[PDB]
Amino acid sequence: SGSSKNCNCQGTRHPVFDIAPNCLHCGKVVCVIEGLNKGKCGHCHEQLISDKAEENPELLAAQERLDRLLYFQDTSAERTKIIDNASDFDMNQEVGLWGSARERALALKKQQRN
Amino acid sequence: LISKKRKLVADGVFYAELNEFFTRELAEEGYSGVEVRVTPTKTEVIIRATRTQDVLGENGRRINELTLLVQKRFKYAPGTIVLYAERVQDRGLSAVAQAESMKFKLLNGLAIRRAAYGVVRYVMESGAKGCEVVVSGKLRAARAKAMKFADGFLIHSGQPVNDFIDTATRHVLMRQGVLGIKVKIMRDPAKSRTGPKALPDAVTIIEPKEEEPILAPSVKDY
Amino acid sequence: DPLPPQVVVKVVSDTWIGCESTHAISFQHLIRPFNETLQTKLLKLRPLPTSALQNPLIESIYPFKYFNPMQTMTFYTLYNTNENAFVGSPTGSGKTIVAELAIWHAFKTFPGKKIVYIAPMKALVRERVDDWRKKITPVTGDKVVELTGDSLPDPKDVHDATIVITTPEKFDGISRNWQTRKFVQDVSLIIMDEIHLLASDRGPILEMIVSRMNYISSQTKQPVRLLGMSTAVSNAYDMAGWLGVKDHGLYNFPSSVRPVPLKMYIDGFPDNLAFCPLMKTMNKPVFMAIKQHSPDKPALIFVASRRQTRLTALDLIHLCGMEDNPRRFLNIDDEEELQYYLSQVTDDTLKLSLQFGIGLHHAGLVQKDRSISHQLFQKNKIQILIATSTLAWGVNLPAHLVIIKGTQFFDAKIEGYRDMDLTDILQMMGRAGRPAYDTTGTAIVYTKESKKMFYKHFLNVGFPVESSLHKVLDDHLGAEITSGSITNKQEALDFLSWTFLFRRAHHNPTYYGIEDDTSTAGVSEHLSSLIDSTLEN
Amino acid sequence: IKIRITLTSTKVKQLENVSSNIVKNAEQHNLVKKGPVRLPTKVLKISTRKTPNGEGSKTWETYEMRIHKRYIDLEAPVQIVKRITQITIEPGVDVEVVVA
Amino acid sequence: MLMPKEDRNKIHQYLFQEGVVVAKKDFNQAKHEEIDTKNLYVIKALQSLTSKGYVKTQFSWQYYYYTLTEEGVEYLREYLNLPEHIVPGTYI
RNA sequence: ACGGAAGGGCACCACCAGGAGUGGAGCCUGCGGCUUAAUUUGACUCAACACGGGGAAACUCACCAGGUCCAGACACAAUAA
RNA sequence: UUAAUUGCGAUAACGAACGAGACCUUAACCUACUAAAUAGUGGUGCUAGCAUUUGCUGGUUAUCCACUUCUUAGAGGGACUAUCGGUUUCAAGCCGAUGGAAGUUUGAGGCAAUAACAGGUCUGUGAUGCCCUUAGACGUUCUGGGCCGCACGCGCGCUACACUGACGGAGCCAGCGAGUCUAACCUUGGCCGAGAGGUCUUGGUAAUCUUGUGAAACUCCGUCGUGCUGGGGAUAGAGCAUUGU
Ligand SMILES: [Zn+2]
Ligand SMILES: [Zn+2]
Repeated sequence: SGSSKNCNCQGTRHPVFDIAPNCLHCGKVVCVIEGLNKGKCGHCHEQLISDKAEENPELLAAQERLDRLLYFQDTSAERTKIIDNASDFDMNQEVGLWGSARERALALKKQQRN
Repeated sequence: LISKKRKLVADGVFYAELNEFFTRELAEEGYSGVEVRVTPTKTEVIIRATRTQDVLGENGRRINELTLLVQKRFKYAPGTIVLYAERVQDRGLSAVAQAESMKFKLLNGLAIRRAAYGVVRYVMESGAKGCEVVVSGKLRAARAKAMKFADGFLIHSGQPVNDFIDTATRHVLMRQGVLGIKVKIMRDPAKSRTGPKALPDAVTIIEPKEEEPILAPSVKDY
Repeated sequence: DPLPPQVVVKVVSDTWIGCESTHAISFQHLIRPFNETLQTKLLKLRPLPTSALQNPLIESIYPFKYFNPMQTMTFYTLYNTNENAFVGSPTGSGKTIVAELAIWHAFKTFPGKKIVYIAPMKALVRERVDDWRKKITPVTGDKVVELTGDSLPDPKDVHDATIVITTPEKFDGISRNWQTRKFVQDVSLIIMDEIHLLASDRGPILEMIVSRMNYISSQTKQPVRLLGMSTAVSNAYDMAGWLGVKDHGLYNFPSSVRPVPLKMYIDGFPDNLAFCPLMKTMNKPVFMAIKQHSPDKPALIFVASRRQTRLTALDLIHLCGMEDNPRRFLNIDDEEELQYYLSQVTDDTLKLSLQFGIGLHHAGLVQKDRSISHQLFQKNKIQILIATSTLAWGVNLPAHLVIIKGTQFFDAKIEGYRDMDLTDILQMMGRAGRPAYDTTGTAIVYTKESKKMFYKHFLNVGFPVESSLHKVLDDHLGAEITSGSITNKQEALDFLSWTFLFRRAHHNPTYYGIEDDTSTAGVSEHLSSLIDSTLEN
Repeated sequence: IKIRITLTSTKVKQLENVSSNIVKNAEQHNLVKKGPVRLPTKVLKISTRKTPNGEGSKTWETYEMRIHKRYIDLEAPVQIVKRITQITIEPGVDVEVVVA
Repeated sequence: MLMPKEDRNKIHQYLFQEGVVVAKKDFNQAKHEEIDTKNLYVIKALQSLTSKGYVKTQFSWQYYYYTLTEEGVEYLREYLNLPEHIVPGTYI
């Protein structure tokens, strides 16, 4: 957009620019506002967006656990649970299976067979 | 895009609806007025009563439905209104709460003088400067007649009346007619905790400090 | 996570019907310090691997090409900017790599400086030098000189030193002479680890140092860069509000997200045995837990006290007899090497314990014996690393299982046993998990049921860092003021105005003893009373 | 930025408290501003016959409300603005914020 | 009321998920809030149903607030033919 | 409490010295009366009569001559896919 | 004596309480505090006319600077009948002069005790006991009338009966208040029409647009002339428009 407003928030108060999140020369994080207003890096004025075996083996191997690391924090809701030895863990998905007792009517039926 | 001259009266109109709404819904719990607190991105309404648990309901079922009930008609976005419940203090010194005792005590068959005498003793026992109970209607006779019960002293004219005296009016509906109940409570000015500490027509003179004459010059140095 | 409308406290009669007594409690005093700031992880996927640093000398070392995402919002913010930032990473998640950001921050702008590292314990001091003496000096030409209570090097070496590691107690003495110590003139950046220990014994010493640079930075009109390493800190706003850090640059993640996952188990134990009988009930579960949770992988146990170090080995070895391999997990197939290794063992418990694959460690042994119990673990000769809670600060033991052997530690001040604080066990949880060796880590928190419900609520969450300097306030008040800085009592109020206690006293009046008024004005005279109470003493 | 905030509450006593803190925060933020411009207080009058029926001497009563408007102009980056809106919240006082 | 029952169905199920409904005392405005049919059918569909202790009414400035009962919602459940303990109006 | 008893006090909803008037004419408006199907009705000394905030073409409307609708919830019994 | 059992006093009473007063709102003073392009002023720039000799009258928002006298305020002070002189057991007080922004409870209101009316209202109320009606219902709704109907009696008012006027031109001044969002409110300005009014945009949710609401009585010039006249516009006829089905 050509705006001269250098938003140096580094994504603190704005979402990051998904296409170009960070600078490759000085590591500054470019937010969404910092993205469209200028295609050049704010700090070092380096180009921000250019106009498996081939890649470096560590780089594609690097991002594997970043996806896991984001997965860890995304799926951290159940990671905070405590196992303990006094929890029911009721074997129930979300309900008592419609509150009806006929699936265990075979238990005494088996006892009848016994 | 609403005129401020209309926006502000709207709040008074808005405040007027809840007061009637709650006093017709939570009266049996001893409804003691409402407070409206607006905040950016969410507005909160505080409800005060004695039987807050009955106001709350089991797991706040009544509180949850009251919010939604206010939510649907008052046309707010979801999550913008939250209703709280808290115990009203100084239950003796509360005109709206105390007047409901008349409404309860009259409906069960209790006599008039004893019921009014019970309240005036109760309010005075709660550290009140004065009380006033007025009952009007058809009282055990065809002719209407109004009794008045008072204790202590009260003021009747001027701004301090609007500050130290709170008035409550309740209509009692019996099978013979409608009875009117009026309660006036004179709170202690010293325990006001806000504004005036005493009536404007009273003056306090500090006691002089007595010191004997020196009768001889003396000099004190460093 | 969803804020409740209120908090309801219910009381019911167990025998009578309808005897209900309940109260609803609201909360409106939600203030900005009363808020976990935290930071969510956002997509900055592409890192700056090694080559994006523009220094061949640095790129010639640190063969790490993987650039840590766990420093994403940090990255190069501290590399170029000259503003304070708070970076907290538990376990081995940047103790080495982040500690070198001081060289990258400003050392290239002005080289040949004496930027000082500060370590809260001498155990941290030894490792901060041994590893980095062959990593920084051979390439950067910068020598590392130790400044502790046991080492007193020549001042010329200290002045010409570049990497200086000093304990806060020893750093206080140098800072006690800050007016005339010509050595301390080149401080541009200070790097610290284990910040959250303000509540510890060295915390008042640690806290008073940080406040000293604040006046130095303010009076001299140039900033003194500060960097602190710690664990997840609940009161991050006061952490930001007192350290003078800016918005750009910050690092605080919860214990849920780590490079290695951690699994916590809670075990309550009865409230009848005072301290003596409550090891016999729980020692047997400890043995099976090692077999249950660490089949063929290293474990680690931490006894309560010195005597518990011995008794644990006595029973565990005894219980080890009733199973297949008496010398279980000895990992020494060569008998000739076994006798050579057992030759160096000196006496007592270590003599008859090392054969069982169980290691013992306590502060009653020869210095080389402690290394022997750890050198074998480096080769995974012995799995059990039974020790006392002092080792939770020292060498990074690559263990997987960490069992909290009991709770409550004896205090001579109260002539009794007082419970653990949530600053040691939180760090104790960091020992579990072996980097690049196993996927996840496990730990158990053997304790009483009475504190079980409490800990289950807060072990994952934790508590804010507090300050307890007003127990030894007389000693460390004269650290900066006895030089003749302030002569009037009016400025004494401003003296603590830049301290962490001033931040927390208004925020937490109840913790600091204030019970009359919760307003900021009410704290003022109480703070003045603390100022007053010192001078008559 | 030239951010603008206005106060249109009905009770003066809290209004001064809201204005007093806002102005003292700004000066210790060291921000350029213009002082609180106190707009004239508009009085809303409603005259009505006292009696509900038509009987009796013709007596009229005039109820009133007072409306007081204070607005203060500020100029500062966005970071200071957001926390200002987050603080100084008082009952019966509504504050609207506008930029440029 | 002589009119098709599918209108009863949606308004009754609408009363089910939240449990609270309001309706103006304005006969023949032909529009009710967030309900496709008109008021007179909606408004009179409840005090024909308040009778057997099912739902409540509040006059309160002729605005006709309505709230249901614990047995009333269960009574409404067989009308909707859904499993028990599935979705209450004040469910946790 | 009352008095078709006597003192003393006050008051431009009493007078005094005056000013402006009204009452005299046209018109507006309200009430009574007449009339009508209805000319809806309350108030009749101060303390009713440009008062019911009542300056009504439809609504308001309460009256008259007419035409529709049922909003009788609910229960019981009845007809009955 | 006071507006006031407002207060003096002679006293078998002293000391008090409610009502009055006190109190609250508003109008008067501040070249004092804090201020303020939505309020002004002065100066500085551009710019028009007259005089030109240094000026006067204007206009101008990015042409800038300063202040708060007038303007809006928030916090305060100020009057308590002040001082003096008269009259009074020389007490409450009253009168005159001086000063004062204010000296008739500073002017005006809000509230306003014990008690009484068999005062008015069920036609304000989803306030109401009882009675009455409840399905060709006195309920509700649609059409058309009436509430305005006139030989009359009264009550509050608007016009006026003329030169202190009537009429035509010009002079040209206020305050209280209000105004549109899912609508069509208050309207400037341009054009058309005598007028009513119509038309297109404009500004305004309002100290910033209507609005300086250029209101009227009034001031100055002219016409009329003591003639129920150019006073007064009742009762009427025709025509042109507005609102609303
Ligand atoms: Zn940004
Ligand atoms: Zn860059």
